[PDB]
Amino acid sequence: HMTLGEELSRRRRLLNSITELKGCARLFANIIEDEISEKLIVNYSDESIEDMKNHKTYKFTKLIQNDLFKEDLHVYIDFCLKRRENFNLFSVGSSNITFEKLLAFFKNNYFDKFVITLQYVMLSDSQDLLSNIKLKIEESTISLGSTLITLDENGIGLSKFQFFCLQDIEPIPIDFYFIEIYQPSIYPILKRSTGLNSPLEIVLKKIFHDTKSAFVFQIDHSAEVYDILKLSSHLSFIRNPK
Repeated sequence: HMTLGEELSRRRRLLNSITELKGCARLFANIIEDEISEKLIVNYSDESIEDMKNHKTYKFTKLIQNDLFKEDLHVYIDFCLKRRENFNLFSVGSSNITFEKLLAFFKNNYFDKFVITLQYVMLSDSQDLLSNIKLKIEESTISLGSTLITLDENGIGLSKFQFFCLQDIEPIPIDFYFIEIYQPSIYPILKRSTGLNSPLEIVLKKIFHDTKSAFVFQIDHSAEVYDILKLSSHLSFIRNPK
């Protein structure tokens, strides 16, 4: 001990931890400039969007050009896994966009590094999508009483991935929640939950509290594009856990 690259990594890790503590949710504007409107003027220099038809200036963590996981999101996914911190990824779109790609992404990039559990429910304001659903809110985590598999084998999509590290004496696994929100109907419940009543609000509130958040927003030629942009501004305030 120790090499420069080892000394440098110690360095970045510490930078990164300091950075996270006082940080917020990561926002990824997935752009379809091909189908996007002149009502929305984009900027890559500031990583920003304007809504000429609303006067707003939406700032994002990063803006993407036009398979997402291999190309753009892999950095965030690998980041969280290496730091062994529970995290999530919301796919908010107006129409249905990913999941099959996400599985393939995992199946071929972390297979030799982790054993990966999957549970996958549909949750309405509830069907087990893997049946050949119970749900308990625990301090540690949301646990679904859904049927569980290994990868090797008005609602929202909720998939839980548990990552069990191969070369490790760390019993506790890493939780990754992938959430699909395609019905615009669900946008006001997402807004509400950030700041009892609703199984959806109860679950989302729990996710925002005890896991690290990131959202990818689809910018289609959709009717509810402005409502997605506006939503991203509410969620921008989602602070990371501690």
